[PDB]
Amino acid sequence: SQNTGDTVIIWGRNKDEGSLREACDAGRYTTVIISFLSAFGYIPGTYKLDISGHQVSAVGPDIKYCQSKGKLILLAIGGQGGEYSLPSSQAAVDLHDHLWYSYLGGRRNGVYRPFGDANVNGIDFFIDQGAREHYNELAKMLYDHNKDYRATVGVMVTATTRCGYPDHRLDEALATGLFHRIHVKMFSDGRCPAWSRRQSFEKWAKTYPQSRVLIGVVASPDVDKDAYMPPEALNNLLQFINKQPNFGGVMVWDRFYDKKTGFTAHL
Amino acid sequence: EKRAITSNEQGTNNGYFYSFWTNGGGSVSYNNGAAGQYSVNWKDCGSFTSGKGWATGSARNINFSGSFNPSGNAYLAVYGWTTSPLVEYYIMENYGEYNPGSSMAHKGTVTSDGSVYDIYAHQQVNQPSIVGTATFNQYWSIRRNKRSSGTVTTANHFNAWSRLGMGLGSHNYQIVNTEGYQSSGSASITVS
Repeated sequence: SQNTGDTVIIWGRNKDEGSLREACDAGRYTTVIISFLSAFGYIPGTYKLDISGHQVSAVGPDIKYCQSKGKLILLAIGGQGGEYSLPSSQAAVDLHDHLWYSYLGGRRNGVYRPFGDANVNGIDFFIDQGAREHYNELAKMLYDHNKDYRATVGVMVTATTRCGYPDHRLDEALATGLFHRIHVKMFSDGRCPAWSRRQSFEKWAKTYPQSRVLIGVVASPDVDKDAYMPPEALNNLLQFINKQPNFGGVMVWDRFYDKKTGFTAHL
Repeated sequence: EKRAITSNEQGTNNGYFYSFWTNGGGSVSYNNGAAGQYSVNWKDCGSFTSGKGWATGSARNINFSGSFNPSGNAYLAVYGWTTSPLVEYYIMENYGEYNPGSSMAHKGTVTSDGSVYDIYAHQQVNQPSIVGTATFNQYWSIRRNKRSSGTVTTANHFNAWSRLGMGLGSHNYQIVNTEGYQSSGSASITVS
């Protein structure tokens, strides 16, 4: 195995993937990215979670259970579809206060927290579609809470990008220099051609030396045929890209197909 | 050798959990190495913690070895956090030109892994920590002789603390921490 970093699994895209406690007991991951939070902004009023229909009632106690085993839990916002954006600089503030008080370490008296007293360790900027709408102001607003934290990353700010640099819809927030991790997807619209995967990842790595840059791969060819790499091939590519100083590990889409194929097991 | 980590990061590297945190002051550079080795170089730092270890603490034995050369206030210690109760614990094996013992409540004396430690406790009120601003206690085990390599039977120190009313909660993380405060220097530690 050539993965010198983290192993991130993405959760909440198929009902039959099992629980969240299930993934943290598999002994194969270090970080779980909860997915998604579909709609926000366009509509100033309601903020739409979408995890394709999971028993949302137990994610909270599951979030706390993994942190007891050293796992780190991330909330992914956006996705592919669902009508998300931040039209006005006001929409980013309301989205911020939604994240801080409903999921993160903040507390109100009248807000509902789907995850109970458990706190999500950070927000992942899975901004696939939309425009360049006000995520940089949202990034600075989320990062600011870290001044109350000692000897840890209290609120981690990560992003999930296109394969080709630059991502037109995330280059705004990435310029802030506030993103701890960057997951470079090899497997969705903006696919890298196999002959330009290594060159594209190395460009992302060299551009953001103060962010841990991870490679996003699929666990089965059913997700993306022209982007799938069998574990043996991925280990060969890792042997080259892990020589980057800020290589952070691998992110696998998703928990559903990683169960079927056992991709991360053979890696 | 010019590439390094200078902003807060946390994750795993070569099987080991690692954490680097700084308040931004001065210039601090951290680097992960093979296996459980890390190094750090700082100049006129503000406050920082750094080290490799385990993403979930336990009463495990901890092996450390390397070089620790501070020019000012700096600590080298087994270090970690527990929740409910919120605890920040130090098992200091080496330090620079400052000893925080004389400003803390001396509470006992334990002997483990070849020397006698002075045990202290101290309360932090509305101070930053791993779950935000909060109130918590600091448990300290400070070695009387300063070594740069050895084993740490954390079960021993955890026993004397619980013996003295200093109980730990659910372990959070556990590392060999090179911590600096308004100082300069360099450190290269291997953790196992």
